[PDB]
Amino acid sequence: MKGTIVGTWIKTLRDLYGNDVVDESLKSVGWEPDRVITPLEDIDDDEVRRIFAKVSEKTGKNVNEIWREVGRQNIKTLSEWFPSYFAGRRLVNFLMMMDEVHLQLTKMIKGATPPRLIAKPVAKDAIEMEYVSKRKMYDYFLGLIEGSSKFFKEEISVEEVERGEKDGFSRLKVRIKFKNPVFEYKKN
Ligand code: HEM
Repeated sequence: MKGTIVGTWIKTLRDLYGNDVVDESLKSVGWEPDRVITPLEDIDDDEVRRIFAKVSEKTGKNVNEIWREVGRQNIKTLSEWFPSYFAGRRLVNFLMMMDEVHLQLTKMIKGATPPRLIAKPVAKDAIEMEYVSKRKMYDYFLGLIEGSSKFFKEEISVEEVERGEKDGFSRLKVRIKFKNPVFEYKKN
C-alpha cells in the first residue's frame, strides 16, 4: 500500500478512536507511535492488517466495521490534505475520476496493483461503479462512497449489485443513484 494513503489512515484512526488506541496499535507492530508515513514509502499490506486488527481488539469493534468507519471519515482527511482533488467538483465528477486518480498515483511503482474503480452512467440519474482489487477492501470502498456523499452534500442511494471473487480479484459492483439527473443523452 502506498504510504500516501496509509498516512491518511493513521490520522483518521486518531480522529475516530483516539491517540492511545492508535499509539499502542502502531507500537504493537514495531512502529514508532508517532511515525509519519510519506508518499516515498511502500507499506506492507499485512502490517496495515495487523494495525487494524489491534485497533479492532482495543475498541471492541469488528474490523469490517472499523474499515467502514475509516472509509467514511477518511474522505474528510483526504479533503484537508489534498483539497485540489475536491475543489470545484461535484460528487458525480469526483467518483468517475477516481479510477484515473488511483492509476496516476501508482504509475511509477512497478508491480503496482491499485484498486480499479471504473464507473459508467447507466441512467440519467445513476452510475454503476465497480471496485476491483486483490485486497478485498469492500467496507473501505463503501465507506468512502458514503463519506463522499456526505462531503459534497449530495444525497445518494447505493445498491450493492454483486460482490465476490472473479478469477483472483475481489469485485464489488454498486449502482449509485443521485437525487436529480446528472447525465443527458448526447451524440456519440
Ligand atoms: C482524493 C481522493 C483519494 C486519493 C488521493 C486516494 C489515494 C489512494 C492511494 C494512493 C491508494 C493506495 C493504492 C495502492 O497502493 O495500490 C488508495 C487505496 C484505495 N483507494 Fe483511494 N484515494 C482517494 C479516494 C478514494 C475513493 C473516493 C475511493 C472509492 C470510491 C477510493 C478507493 C480506494 C480503496 C478501496 C483503496 C484500498 C486499496 C485496495 O482496495 O486495493 N479512494 N487510495
